[PDB]
Amino acid sequence: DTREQANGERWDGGSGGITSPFKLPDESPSWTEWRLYNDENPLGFKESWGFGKVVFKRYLRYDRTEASLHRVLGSWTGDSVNYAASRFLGANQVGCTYSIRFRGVSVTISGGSRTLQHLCEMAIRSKQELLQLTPVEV
Amino acid sequence: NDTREQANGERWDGGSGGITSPFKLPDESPSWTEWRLYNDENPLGFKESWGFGKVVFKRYLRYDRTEASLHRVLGSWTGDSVNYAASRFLGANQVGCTYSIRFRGVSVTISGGSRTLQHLCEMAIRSKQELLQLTP
RNA sequence: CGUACGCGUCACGCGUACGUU
RNA sequence: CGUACGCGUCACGCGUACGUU
Repeated sequence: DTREQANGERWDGGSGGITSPFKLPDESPSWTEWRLYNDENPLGFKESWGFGKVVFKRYLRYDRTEASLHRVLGSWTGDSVNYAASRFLGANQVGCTYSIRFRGVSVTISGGSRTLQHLCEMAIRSKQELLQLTPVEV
Repeated sequence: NDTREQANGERWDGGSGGITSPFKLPDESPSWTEWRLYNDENPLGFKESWGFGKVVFKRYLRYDRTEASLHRVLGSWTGDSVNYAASRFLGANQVGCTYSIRFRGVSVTISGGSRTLQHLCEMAIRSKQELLQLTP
């Protein structure tokens, strides 16, 4: 039940009530904008946070600029993630996961809920490194 | 599968086995006896693994968390050792490559198509450095 | 730490099919 | 980009069985 909600949360845009790890709405292109863009470097990246069975996802446009980098880095925070986790974490430990994919490479951070703080430090760092691997241009 | 089985076994070839491996340092897994003993007196080391398609190699290296040791285990593999070892399995067709490492409850897995193998190595080494430097 | 399996879940590669939200 | 099937795999959470290498 909560799993189906977290899945649909990706499309609640502004409104919504289910606590989420993300602080910026999804930006998935319509199928049309997609193929149309693939006639002209990547539109953006995709990422997801999962607290057990409850997985949340986001596709964010990212043009590789400094401004753009700073913007998507605010997609989530340790706080936003910890707060959302408390709402679905029992007195038990469950598998948690953060995963991001860009320019083909995919990074996945994972472990039990007890290490969530560490998952968050690793995830934020992996995120910036993956998004800054030697520019596609050169 | 066979080549997959030789790769699994490579971990235990101890002293050369003729098989091309992405790793440059010999495994250092503790015997079940040495392990029980240590778990009586944080962890002994960490586990990493490289896979090219289903041809997976692995290692467990002792790590104590000192700059000296960090530099040592950081050499268990290089861009060169990985790429070369990969060529002998390339396959001319794209296959799913991978790198995973686990230390202190946290696991990092870098996944990519053979074409992106050069970036995988970049992300993998950075993930490795960072992960091994996490402190409670 | 090493084998094998079970329940749940996640991610990559290859093949393919649908969708002009 | 989305949603799906198929084949091959990285790996995590929970738990069993087996191993004096």
